[PDB]
Amino acid sequence: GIVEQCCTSICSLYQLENYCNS
Amino acid sequence: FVKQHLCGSHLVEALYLVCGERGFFYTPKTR
Repeated sequence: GIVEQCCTSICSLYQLENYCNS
Repeated sequence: FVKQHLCGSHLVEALYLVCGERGFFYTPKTR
């Protein structure tokens, strides 16, 4: 899960735009 | 854009901006 990376470390569109379904 | 630590609702606060309310699945695991 991306949460395991974003909640412990640091995230931006470069990580989060992988969640989008649209 | 800011590189930041985010859990759940904060992580969706980036997700919702990154996906621009078009749509997403914030679920931590598929199954």
